Amino acid sequence: GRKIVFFDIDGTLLDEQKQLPLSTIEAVRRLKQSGVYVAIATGRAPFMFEHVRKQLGIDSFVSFNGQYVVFEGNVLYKQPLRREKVRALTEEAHKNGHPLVFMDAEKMRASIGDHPHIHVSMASLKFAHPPVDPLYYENKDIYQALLFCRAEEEEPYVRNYPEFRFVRWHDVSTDVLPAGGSKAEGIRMMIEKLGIDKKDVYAFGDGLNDIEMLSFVGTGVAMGNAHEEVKRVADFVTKPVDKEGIWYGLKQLQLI
Repeated sequence: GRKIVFFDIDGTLLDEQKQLPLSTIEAVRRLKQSGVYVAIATGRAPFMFEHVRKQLGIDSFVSFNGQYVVFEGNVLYKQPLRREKVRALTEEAHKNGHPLVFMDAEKMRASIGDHPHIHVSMASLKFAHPPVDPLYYENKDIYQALLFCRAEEEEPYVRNYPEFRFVRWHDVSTDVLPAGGSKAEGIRMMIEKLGIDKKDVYAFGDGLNDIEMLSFVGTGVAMGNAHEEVKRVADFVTKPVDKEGIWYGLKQLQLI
């Protein structure tokens, strides 16, 4: 039956300079005219990789690690954080002078404007300080939050919010994620809607966060310099994104 390939963004579709390789555009091209379905599965927020979708013409994807799945321009599945819990977190973070940034499918908003930790960390991502809206979560679907505090301070948050998971990405900022959910469960929901079968699914990843995915699909492709534990669970290890990794891999796999 029909075959489908899921790509993640960092180190996979985009290179180290965050540019789109010429050979990847070719790859996706050949893949489409060949009848193979192309999609994306990432931990990123939709608005964070809109340019990639526009460039490759991809409108089906698993985002927020499976908490927001879109099939051909439409929302197939969505599981935002529990409103009550986002509030409690906000109020608790506020009491501690720790700011938060709320992310929904379209944008981000800070609970505190012009804050030093948001500036430095967000700038490391090459982003300006998000506009300030302390009550943005009240009538919006918040799929994720950014907690701006040091590690020596996350203890209470981690302790008081077991339904959440914390993954630090900067000295003064950590991702606040939902416990339930995964790219694999997102990838699963889509192949069911597409009538595709596990064995007919392929996936390219680069980070620790892709293990669950590479493990679940019929053919998981790890990449050149991906973490050793990512290659371990992979069914195939291709070259780095820097060396036509997507193209070469798709070739070896006889997909193009």
